Amino acid sequence: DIAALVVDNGSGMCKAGFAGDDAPRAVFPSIVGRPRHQGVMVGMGQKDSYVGDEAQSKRGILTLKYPIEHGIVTNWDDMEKIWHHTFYNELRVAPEEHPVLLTEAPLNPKANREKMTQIMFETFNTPAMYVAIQAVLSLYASGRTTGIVMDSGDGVTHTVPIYEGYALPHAILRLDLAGRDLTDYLMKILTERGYSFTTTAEREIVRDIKEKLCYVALDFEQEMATAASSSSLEKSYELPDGQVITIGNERFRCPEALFQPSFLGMESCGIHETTFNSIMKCDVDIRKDLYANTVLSGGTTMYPGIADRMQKEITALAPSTMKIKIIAPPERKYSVWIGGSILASLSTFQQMWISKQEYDESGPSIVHRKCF
Amino acid sequence: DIAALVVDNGSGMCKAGFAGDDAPRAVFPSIVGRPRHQGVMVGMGQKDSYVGDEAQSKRGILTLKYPIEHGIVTNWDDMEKIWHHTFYNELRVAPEEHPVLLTEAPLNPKANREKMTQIMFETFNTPAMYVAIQAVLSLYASGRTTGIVMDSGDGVTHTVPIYEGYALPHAILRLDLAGRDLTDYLMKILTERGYSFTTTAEREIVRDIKEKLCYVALDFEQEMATAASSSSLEKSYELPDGQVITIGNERFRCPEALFQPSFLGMESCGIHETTFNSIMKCDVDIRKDLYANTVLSGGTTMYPGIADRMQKEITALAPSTMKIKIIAPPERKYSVWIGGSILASLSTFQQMWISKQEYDESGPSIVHRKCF
Amino acid sequence: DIAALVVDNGSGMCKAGFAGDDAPRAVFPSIVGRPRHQGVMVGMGQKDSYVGDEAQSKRGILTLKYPIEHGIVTNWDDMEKIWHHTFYNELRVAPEEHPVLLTEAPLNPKANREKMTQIMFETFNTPAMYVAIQAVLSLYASGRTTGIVMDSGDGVTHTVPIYEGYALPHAILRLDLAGRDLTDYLMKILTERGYSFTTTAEREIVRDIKEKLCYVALDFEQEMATAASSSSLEKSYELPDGQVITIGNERFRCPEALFQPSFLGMESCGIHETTFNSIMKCDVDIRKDLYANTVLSGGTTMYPGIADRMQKEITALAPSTMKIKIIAPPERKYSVWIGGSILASLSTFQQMWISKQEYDESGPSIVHRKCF
Amino acid sequence: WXAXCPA
Amino acid sequence: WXAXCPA
Amino acid sequence: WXAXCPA
Amino acid sequence: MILLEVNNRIIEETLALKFENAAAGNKPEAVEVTFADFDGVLYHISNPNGDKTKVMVSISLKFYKELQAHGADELLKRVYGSFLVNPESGYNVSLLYDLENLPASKDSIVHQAGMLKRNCFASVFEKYFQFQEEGKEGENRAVIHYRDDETMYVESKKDRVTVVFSTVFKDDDDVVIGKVFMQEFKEGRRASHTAPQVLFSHREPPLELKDTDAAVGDNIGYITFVLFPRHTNASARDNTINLIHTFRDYLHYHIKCSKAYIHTRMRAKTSDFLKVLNRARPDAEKKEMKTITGKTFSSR
Ligand SMILES: Nc1ncnc2c1ncn2[C@@H]1O[C@H](COP(=O)(O)OP(=O)(O)O)[C@@H](O)[C@H]1O
Ligand SMILES: Nc1ncnc2c1ncn2[C@@H]1O[C@H](COP(=O)(O)OP(=O)(O)O)[C@@H](O)[C@H]1O
Ligand SMILES: Nc1ncnc2c1ncn2[C@@H]1O[C@H](COP(=O)(O)OP(=O)(O)O)[C@@H](O)[C@H]1O
Ligand SMILES: [Mg+2]
Ligand SMILES: [Mg+2]
Ligand SMILES: [Mg+2]
Repeated sequence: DIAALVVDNGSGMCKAGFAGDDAPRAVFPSIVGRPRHQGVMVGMGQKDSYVGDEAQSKRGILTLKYPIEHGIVTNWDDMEKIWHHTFYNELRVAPEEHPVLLTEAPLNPKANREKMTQIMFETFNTPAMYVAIQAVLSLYASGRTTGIVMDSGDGVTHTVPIYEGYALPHAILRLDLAGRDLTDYLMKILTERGYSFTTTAEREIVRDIKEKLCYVALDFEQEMATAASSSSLEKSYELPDGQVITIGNERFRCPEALFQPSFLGMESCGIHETTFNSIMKCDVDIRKDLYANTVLSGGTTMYPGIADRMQKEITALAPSTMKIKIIAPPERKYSVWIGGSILASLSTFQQMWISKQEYDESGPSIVHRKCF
Repeated sequence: DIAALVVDNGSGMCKAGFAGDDAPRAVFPSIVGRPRHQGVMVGMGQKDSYVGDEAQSKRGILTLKYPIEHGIVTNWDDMEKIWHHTFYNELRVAPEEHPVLLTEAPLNPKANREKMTQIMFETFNTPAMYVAIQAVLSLYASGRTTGIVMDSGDGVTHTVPIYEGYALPHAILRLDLAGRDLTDYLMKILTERGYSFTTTAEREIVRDIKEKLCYVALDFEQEMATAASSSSLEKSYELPDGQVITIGNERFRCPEALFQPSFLGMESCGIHETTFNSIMKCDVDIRKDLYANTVLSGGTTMYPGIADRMQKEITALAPSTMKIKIIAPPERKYSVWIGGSILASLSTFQQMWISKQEYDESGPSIVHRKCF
Repeated sequence: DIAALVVDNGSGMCKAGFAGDDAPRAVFPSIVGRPRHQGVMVGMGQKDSYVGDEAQSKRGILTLKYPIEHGIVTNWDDMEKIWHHTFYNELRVAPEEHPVLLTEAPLNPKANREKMTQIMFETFNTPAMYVAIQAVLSLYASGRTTGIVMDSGDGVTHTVPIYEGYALPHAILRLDLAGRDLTDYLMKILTERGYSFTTTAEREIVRDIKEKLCYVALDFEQEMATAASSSSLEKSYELPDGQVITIGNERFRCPEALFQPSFLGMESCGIHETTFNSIMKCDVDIRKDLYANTVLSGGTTMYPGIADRMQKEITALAPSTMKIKIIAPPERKYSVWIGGSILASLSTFQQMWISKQEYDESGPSIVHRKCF
Repeated sequence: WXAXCPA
Repeated sequence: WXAXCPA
Repeated sequence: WXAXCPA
Repeated sequence: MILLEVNNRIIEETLALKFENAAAGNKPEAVEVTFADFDGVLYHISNPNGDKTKVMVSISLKFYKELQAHGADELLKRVYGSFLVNPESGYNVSLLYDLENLPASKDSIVHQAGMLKRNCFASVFEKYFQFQEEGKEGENRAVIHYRDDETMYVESKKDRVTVVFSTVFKDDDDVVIGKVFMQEFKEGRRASHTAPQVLFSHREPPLELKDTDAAVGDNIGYITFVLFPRHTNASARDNTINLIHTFRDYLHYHIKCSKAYIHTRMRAKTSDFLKVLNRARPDAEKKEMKTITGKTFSSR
């Protein structure tokens, strides 16, 4: 009927809900788990593949695979499983009664969104759908019309400046650097202390450590000198078997990769230089407004002390006269979903859906012209 | 015998040679590479930086930077190394034994040529030097005394009308739109297929792809429809690791940006309108002589079928009673240098150098009084 | 010039010698024996700890303990005993007069090399030492400065790619899977035939059976179907007490675990896929040079027909135009040591020591500054 | 991805 | 450049 | 090791 | 250290030691410490007439006359309060700390006592900053003889403050390297979007020095800073004064570190040439293995 579904099915965590709400109804990690041991106990609830929280709980005897990586969908069967579990189990609502509004990172292979449309119209049989750039929605959520937004999800980072509603499509920048790579770097640097997490089941433990102890340093060299001459920066985390580990210097060497990709052997610049360059790509007269309306977004920007570091870096790069204001909302994990909800609930948006008849008339490729 | 050196020293490709020849002695990309890792093997080639073809060969472990950007030198510590490698490694000749003939795009910061003169005199101690405009040398190489040159250099495009040897410095036009911008545009539009090129070593591969497969369309919409309706326009290229990519529609979308800067988010007009406007800037009584002597140049005008597109566009723009004749020699890639090897070899030119004592008397600002 | 002791001392077997030779002077299993029964015959002389070959010969009444497990020193007293036996009994040289070049696998805990330096400086009073990475020495021994070393020791496997000397530290793949895991797996699968080796003295018998009879099958399923349909692969080995056992299918089932650790209940990929991943993590411009310079080492790569298996497996994962060369020299087992003697005999290496004086003022924290 | 990066 | 465009 | 694996 | 600092270390050390000895309640000991600074400045910390309870810090400068002009002591008075007393015979400025009337927080007065020379300079310099802030054109323009053969011509206008350094180095090597270090000084304005207009000249003196006695000649270089009201406001004039004050000394410092920099590259190239020579020594057939000390091996 109405209240189209909003499914921010980005990398790392799928967040689905109804339009007109202020919070996603069901958020869960988008992983597919398959058992890697033979079953011996018959009639004990043996299923072939777990998805979401079911896989997270029983991850001891499962191999976990993310169907998304860096923003592109690599295994479409697992993605179909994820969408099915989202619709029927985590929401208990048929897909052929509501439109759906997915999301996509900018500068993405067109085959991705084409297959998204084909799946949404031929497997789940939705009456309509739409695809939006996650940055534009995150800007919707903040209730602004001007500003640059630097989203950073599980596997993709991207900056999209928008002035007075006109997004500059030539200044949109992308950088494949996000949670996934930080969790790999942490798994690597933890071996320095002596902790070895190798299997995909322990990657979740390392991710829980990263999203509980890590923090962005306001001055990397000074924090490194401090953590090397004291023990006031060490924190102890307890593995789920009783073992307790203590991480010190590592806590801020993991997120620092965001500002120095040279750690990961990447040539690209940090996220601060990425945002500054994205701003400088735009016309002169607007470079002021963006300076005062930098809007962080994505889970990877939930590190304590990232707003201050970004502000310091930018105000050290930008001219001294201009003002720098980092609009880091209290919550920004669901900001993309909040913006998607606000967009779907708009009354002027009902003329922009991709209708079933339109897909049956023009095939999947219509998504290239109906959606921006 | 002793003869002046002619150093093109473009924005993307440095070409140097001796005056009085018909081909540049040394041609190499004007890049500087520095390693981004740490050697571990004792005594194996530990040196600060590679320059020229050596950097291209070892581009896997280096970060490449271009000293000249948009026809402007933006890193002098690297331009000095470029000229040093040209003198002592490529030409293998002492710098203080021959006059030098440098080239510069028109409408350029005076500080650029002032620093050029200061470097050529204080550092390398050349007994004489000269900084001529590139389009004038291109016209000299063409072998005529009237016409409009359209030097679509790799780093910069510019048109300079000349009549009876009288350059019109109020009709010169410059457009910062050339090979490097097309390379970046190809990198940006290749992601639609799914190929992701980010690092500089990959930008070199993208340039090698552009320089080989791209071509300009005689009629854009027709070619787009043809490429969409039939898979008979796709080409295959093998990256230097065994991978094979197939590019179709993209082939004629990269060079099409030259005629439609709106793709690159620029307010400017295509090179056809630039040439037409530079012609209409002249007084009427000579315009015909320009219409029949339009000359191309630069490595960015080597795309197949660019003469036809330019002639069609100009014929559509200009009146229907003027004979348009796009003079496009099959050797244009070196015309800017060829004319140099002519100009430095003339006998009526040996009194137009900038002698060392003239500089010692009047400071580096003498380049504005001597060089036009 | 100065004579510097080179002590590989990897897991499994300690191989020590002098720098400048072509083979280690003394190679003995790194085990420590302890009597597990009462002494009743007084007057014959007794010892409370046997080390090396003596502990091997008397293994019938000892509890063999390895001081190193998975490349990490886990019992430092037995490690000091091993080093003392190496210095004063095998080489019969005073350690307080010669430098020492020890080896460590990559991605080990820093406390390991720290305590190693502390032991070598405060117990034996060596005037200088150096802790090198094993694969780098293995590449030295092969006489080339480019390639990916695939070192599979007795307790750890790891690959290191190096290009022109600049090792890429962000693509070093480690994998805790080596000869000891294969020996335990052989002990497990030997029960199904009917033989039971369960004590640590018989693990040596199983290791001898492995390194004398086991080999790698080029096509696993074909060899399984063959040895399961005809008795033409069975081999008979005589235990040290006259019993003879016959092993068939097991012969190639033990080393096959290297190419699919799902047998050991591990999730990580095989060694071939590990090497291929390590290669694919490097930049695109060097992969072609790595494919043709794959180097094997360690005594676990001495299985008959493992070079052909690795070639056949990598060729299936690499593009059909890359040439795959598996450079496996017949002296692969000692390669890590041979590269060491090459290194410690160089002239500039005297400037890379850790002088005893430099340690006396800075403690064990100097190894992280002087040795990568 | 297909060329460059994995995805 | 110094003002306008990068170079 | 201390966490993960034995060593 | 890249940028030279403005606070003197000996003054701070001596005064902090005296204040720690006085605050603990120990009896005061004698003090007589004479030393120097950059630009030929001479410091003298002593006691007035053997009075071991008072410490007098005197300073002799090179801009002797410009500081005696009316209004050139506003900043000195404002910052030093009652510590400012009559100059000691032979010196130019003099502070006097009574070791029995020292206020609490002895760190601030010592931090302001180590910057005595910087404050004497900023006092004779903020005159023109004010002449420009108050919106008056044609205010007094002078020549501070901050050294003995070099000058700093200051001029204040309605909308700017022009500072022209007439500078010359003593040694020939320093002159030859300083020509380069001053030619390449206009290439610094590419490092910041807001840097004062810098002009370099050694062909002829600027048109500001044609009515004044600033040092001119054919061996002198002229460096003109044009400080605009965004570098001389009441919030960013401290940094501007520090930089204009230590500019010449900073250039001299880095000229003298350029040589210790070049020496490393020369050692590297010397070793690279030794490696080319080494191809002439025929490789031995057998070498005797020695020890770390160099004695015979004593074993196989
Ligand atoms: N508070 C946090 N601290 C550190 N990392 C976080 C935090 N919250 C989320 N992340 C990481 O950032 C990534 C992106 O988070 P999320 O908002 O779910 O975007 P996505 O849906 O694209 O994963 C996640 O993979 C997560 O591991
Ligand atoms: N045949 C070709 N087709 C298309 N582009 C080309 C061709 N040859 C060269 N180019 C591009 O044009 C540029 C060569 O221009 P060049 O004559 O070297 O001027 P510059 O000296 O300014 O680089 C390079 O950037 C190259 O990528
Ligand atoms: N020639 C061989 N054929 C088959 N297996 C071998 C051979 N040589 C050694 N091995 C096995 O490889 C294992 C580990 O190799 P090793 O060289 O001992 O590692 P490390 O170099 O760390 O000591 C040994 O336990 C041994 O049984
Ligand atoms: Mg997101
Ligand atoms: Mg050119
Ligand atoms: Mg080994």
